[PDB]
Amino acid sequence: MEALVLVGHGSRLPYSKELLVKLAEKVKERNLFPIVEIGLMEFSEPTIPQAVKKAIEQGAKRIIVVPVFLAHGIHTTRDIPRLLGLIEDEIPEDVEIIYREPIGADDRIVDIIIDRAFGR
Amino acid sequence: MEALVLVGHGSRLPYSKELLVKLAEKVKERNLFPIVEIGLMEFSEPTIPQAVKKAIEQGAKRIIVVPVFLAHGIHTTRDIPRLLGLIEDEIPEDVEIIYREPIGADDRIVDIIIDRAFGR
Ligand code: NI
Ligand code: NI
Repeated sequence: MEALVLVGHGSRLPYSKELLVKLAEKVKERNLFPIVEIGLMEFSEPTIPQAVKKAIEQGAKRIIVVPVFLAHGIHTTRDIPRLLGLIEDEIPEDVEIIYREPIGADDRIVDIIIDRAFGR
Repeated sequence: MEALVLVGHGSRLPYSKELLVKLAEKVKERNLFPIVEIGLMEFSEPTIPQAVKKAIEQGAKRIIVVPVFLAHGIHTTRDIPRLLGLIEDEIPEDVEIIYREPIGADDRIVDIIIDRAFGR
């Protein structure tokens, strides 16, 4: 009855969708969620509305939307909550959208940065 | 002799620079680097050229540039390597720039995503 929907920026290059895809597969490997979908905000399919619809059609009533972004910006504060109809201007009927928080300045990010700095 | 320069997208909102700042402070807390600076690609100061110059002025000869981005895109593949003069068409002379890789689909990111999914 819960779905994880991972949402990404999307690009004209393919690396953004590749990332969402690898992440979704990695969370699928962890067996924690009934349903797991990805959506991209601009330029790529699936789109965020499509991903949400797909999760409802598989029978989820609680949709957990996690924005896979480092920081808040225009997309996480306006565009995405719009697309999800959480803010005025698709149609869910009797499900609840749970819009989570971006990655932010997590200690794990600093771990990744130090590794990356040393080429690991 | 080595500097870490963390580079971010930058935004018209403040959250992007806030993130770089928190990250830089967190890597400062770990005492691993002689010198640590941040740069933002668009809309914010310091800029990437400024951050690089600032690191040279403090006496670094090896500048480690880490792009704090989830995925490769136009900025990490063209704009940033341009700004750093790694790519034809930004005044080092006897120092070397070491341009690292973005975060990518790291297992740590999946940890953060699951936490974020549960509102932690
Ligand atoms: Ni954008
Ligand atoms: Ni951009």
